[PDB]
Amino acid sequence: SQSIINVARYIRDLLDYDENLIQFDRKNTQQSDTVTGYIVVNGSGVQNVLSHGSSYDGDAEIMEYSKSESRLITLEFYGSDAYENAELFSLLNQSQKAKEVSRGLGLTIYNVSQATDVKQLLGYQYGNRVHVDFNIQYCPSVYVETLRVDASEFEILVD
Amino acid sequence: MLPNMRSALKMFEQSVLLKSVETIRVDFVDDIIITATPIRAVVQVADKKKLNLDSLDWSKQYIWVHSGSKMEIGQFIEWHGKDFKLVAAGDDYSDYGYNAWYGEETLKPVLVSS
Repeated sequence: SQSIINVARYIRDLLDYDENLIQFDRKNTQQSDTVTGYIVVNGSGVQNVLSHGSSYDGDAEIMEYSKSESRLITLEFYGSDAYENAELFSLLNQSQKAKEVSRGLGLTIYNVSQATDVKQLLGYQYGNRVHVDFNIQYCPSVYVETLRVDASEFEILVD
Repeated sequence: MLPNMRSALKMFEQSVLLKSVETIRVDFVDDIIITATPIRAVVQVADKKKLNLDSLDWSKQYIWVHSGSKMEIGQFIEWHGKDFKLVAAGDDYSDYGYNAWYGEETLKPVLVSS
């Protein structure tokens, strides 16, 4: 839903990096000018749930179905400055700047797990491409207008 | 008398730049001088340029040039706006008076002088 876009936001203004140069994932988008170092938030990793909360509110009476989950979103950096935008990210991920800018992004951020300089077969040529891994954990939610119970009439019986 | 397709190559000519890179390195730091020459050639498309699928889609135009001048692999050819690495399906009828190569657009910007 919004999680991948959120982590894209976080990487947008942790690296102080451009809008148009962060594309999402295995969507359709042309990577022209290989040296223009792109970053893509690959979300192809299976997101697995952890719990299904259910809270209820009394006065402004509605309730709240939540679902905590996590996904191994990878980051692929491209371009001549792929390596740097890998390392400089893979290392600022756990600074002030990151941990201070991911304020409202309803999305935890775990440590970078591993890296790889797996390039891409660009047709008789090799374009710089680096993957970095980190589990991301978030929790989508929805709100539903149910209604409470004010009393309960009932009857008993005995032998 | 070896047949010579050279005269059968002039009509279809086109101006084009042929460059080569002679990498230079000190303490393992990459610099690249360039050698560019205006050479004769003829260009056709080589592999109909498709759109591959990946994390991001990419596409590299293919051209396959002929010329009377010798063309080693580690050389680029610019004809319109983007040089092509002379990588594939090339063949040297040098004794027959010409040679040919496919081409791979290096999505990098064109190597002017560095």
